[PDB]
Formats: sequence, structure tokens, C-alpha cells
Amino acid sequence: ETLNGGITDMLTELANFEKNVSQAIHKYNAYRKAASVIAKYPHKIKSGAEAKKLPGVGTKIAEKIDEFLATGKLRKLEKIRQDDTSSSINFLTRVSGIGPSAARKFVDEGIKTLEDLRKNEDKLNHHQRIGLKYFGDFEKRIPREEMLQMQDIVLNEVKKVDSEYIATVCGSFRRGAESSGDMDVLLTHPSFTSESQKLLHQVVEQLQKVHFITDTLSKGETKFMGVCQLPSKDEKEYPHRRIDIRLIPKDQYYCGVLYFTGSDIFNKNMRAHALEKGFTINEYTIRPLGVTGVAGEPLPVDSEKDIFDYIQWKYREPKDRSE
DNA sequence: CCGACGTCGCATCAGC
DNA sequence: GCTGATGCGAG
DNA sequence: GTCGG
Ligand SMILES: [Mg+2]
Ligand code: NA
Ligand code: NA
Repeated sequence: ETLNGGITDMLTELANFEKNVSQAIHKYNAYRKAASVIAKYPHKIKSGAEAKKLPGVGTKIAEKIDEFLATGKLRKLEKIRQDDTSSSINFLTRVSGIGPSAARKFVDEGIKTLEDLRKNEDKLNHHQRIGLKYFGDFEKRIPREEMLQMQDIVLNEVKKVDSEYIATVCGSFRRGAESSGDMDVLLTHPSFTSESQKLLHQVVEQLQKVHFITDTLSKGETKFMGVCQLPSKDEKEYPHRRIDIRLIPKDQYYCGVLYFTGSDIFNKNMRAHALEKGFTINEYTIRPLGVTGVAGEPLPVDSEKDIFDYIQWKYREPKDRSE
């Protein structure tokens, strides 16, 4: 932090404005990359030129850093921050299911605040209402102790519906993280393959029957997004939580797990490495690239380890897949 | 100079 | 009613 | 906005 935190906040703020106000998702990711890279740099950045050396920090961000160091502020940001229209739009997107477009329409027609949304239930789609209901809870983090508690429930109820199911809670949770943002469960069964009833439904149903799943954002044959909660002790109720459960075919499961285990940077590397070794990994399958680039049949995979074999890597533990 | 920067499931909107 | 686009939130 | 063909 305090080393170059002034700078990473500036860049993260600018990132958020590009995403929500300007609708420039690529400039959003540029500032985000620039932020991460400076955040890892263990020296108090002395000038914009110094920063430029780092990947993802270019001319225009070197300039902003120079201005910030010299003045301790950045004129464009100070100005956007006082902007009534924009700071509202930026804010409203914090409601889950409200993106840059819905937040634009809203601010356009007066609606700017949480109370403004609360007064206009009838202009919110279903996702948005749930988002408003749980705005506070959703911006909280999930402590790993609750994550374990949550998992206990998920693994118990999945098994109770049919013992042949496999459920794996992935995400940063799986990489040993102290806290999580939501839960992502990857679910498969022997009767579901690429060449292959209600398998997702029955599990949601049962998580609902024991009152773990409280609300549904969206649900189809393969992906469920919704809300969940741990039950009460006399002690204060637990916050409501985002949970995603996805149903993957068995032959694509361990690719699924690898992929949704991450981290984003770790997959970015593992794809680059598997490349030269003559393989293409995606979230679904690993395939061999033939002489000119033509990817052939997907190789069978029966554990995460199989993938690591194909590309001559030693199976790295989820605990060490930070990059 | 100029295009990639993942792509996808699902809910909901637009067009027909 | 149907089909395709667009919005959203996820690596 | 940054990078790179
Ligand atoms: Mg049985
Ligand atoms: Na640079
Ligand atoms: Na949102």
C-alpha cells in the first residue's frame, strides 16, 4: 500500500470510470493492469518515467503519475469525482445486475441513489431487485471459516441427492485464500458427458429445500447463479452470499476445475506454456496443435494432473497457483 | 497505423 | 410467437 | 490505454 497507494487508487478510480461512465471496457482493463503491476513494485515510485518501465504502464499513465507526484492530485479525477451525473452512474453499477447501461438509463431519468431505486421497484428487473436487497451483504467478504461451513453444506446436500455426483468448490477458496468474494461450485455426474435427464435442478432444489439457497439470479440446464446463507446460531444472522453452481460434463470436469481454480494470471501463463509445448488449453479441453496450428481431438483427462502431464509440468498445488 | 484486449450462459429486449 | 442482439456478470 | 504485428 502506502508505498505507491496514492497511485494505485488513482488508477483504480480511473479504471472504474472507464468501465461505468465511458463504457470503455478496454481502458478499464488497461488501468487495472497498470494498477496491479505498480502494486507489486516494491519501491516508492519517484517519477512517471520510472513507472513506464513496467509492463502495462504507457505514456499517458506516466503523465498522470508525474502530475500526481508533483501536485498530489490529478485534475481530471477531481473533476469527475465532483460530477453529479457521473459519480451517480459509477455508484449505481455497484448494484449487482446494474451495469453501465442500466446505470446510464437510470441517472438519465432522475434515479440516482439507493433510495431512488428503493422508490422504483417497478423499473428494476428481477436480478436488480435482489441486487438492491443485498447491496450491503454483497460488498462484504466471505471469511474462509464461513466458506468451509458453506462447503460442508454444499458437499453434504449434493451427495444426499445422489452419491455419484462430484462437487468441487473452486475459485480463490481452493487456492487457500483467507477470504472469498462469492462461492463457485463445479458439479458433474457420470451420466453427463459431451456425448450425452434435471441434474442441475435437483441440486438447487435440495439446497433450497434445506434453506441454504434463498434467491435465484438465473438458472438453466448448466449454470446457476443465486444467493445463499448459513443458518443462525440467537447470534446475529450471517450475510447473504453470492453462489454460482455450474454443471460440467465429466470429460471436461478437470479442465473446468483447473480453469475455475485460476488465478487469472496463473491460467494466462499455463496457456502460454502449453502453447510452445504444442498444446492448446481452454476451460473445456486440452487439445494438441498439429504442425501448422490445426488443433486435433481433445485428449482425455481424468484428473487435474493429466493436464499437467501433457505439457510437462509438475502438478502444482492449488496453494501455489498465484501466477 | 491499427486491431486484440475470451467467450459464454441466461434473462430480457428489439425486430420481425 | 420466434429468433437474434444486447446486457450482465463471470476467467 | 498499452502493446505489438
Ligand atoms: Mg447411492
Ligand atoms: Na511501457
Ligand atoms: Na453491477
